[PDB]
Amino acid sequence: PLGSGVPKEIQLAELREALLGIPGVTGLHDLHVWSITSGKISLTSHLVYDPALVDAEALLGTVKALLHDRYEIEHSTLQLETSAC
Amino acid sequence: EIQLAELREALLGIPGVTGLHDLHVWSITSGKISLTSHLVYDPALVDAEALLGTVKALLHDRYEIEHSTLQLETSACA
Ligand SMILES: [Zn+2]
Ligand SMILES: [Zn+2]
Ligand SMILES: [Zn+2]
Ligand SMILES: [Zn+2]
Ligand SMILES: [Zn+2]
Repeated sequence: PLGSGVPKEIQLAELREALLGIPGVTGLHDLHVWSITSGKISLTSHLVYDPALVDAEALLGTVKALLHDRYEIEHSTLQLETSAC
Repeated sequence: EIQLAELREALLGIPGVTGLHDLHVWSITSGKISLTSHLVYDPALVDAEALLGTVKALLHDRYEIEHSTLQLETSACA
């Protein structure tokens, strides 16, 4: 849903909602989405989660699946934390 | 570039796989690589769904193949 070419801020807005919509996720900041080559899209982000609701390793698996299966993102780096920076 | 001989060995090297035929590997000009194949397996040794998962992982993680169609069968085609 980010399409070919430079991702728009309104497509990133929908990507933010998708990540914030995952059970256990409380927060989201320092989102980076860019294209290195034609087609390939990379993502880095900080994710704030409730450790009482979801396990870190489990949440990481759920986010990787969403980013890969929906957005076709192979190359991602996600910092999971219990409180925002 | 993919070595098909080495790809065949990799698939035949998976525990439970007894046979391999009708292998198709081709590239569209965007670079994306597709694969179709018939895979003969021993149902006493491995579960179909489990084997399918193992083959998809190999094709994705080693060969960067997203687009694949694999026919799992307990005996080879005539
Ligand atoms: Zn940043
Ligand atoms: Zn992939
Ligand atoms: Zn942070
Ligand atoms: Zn054929
Ligand atoms: Zn066959």
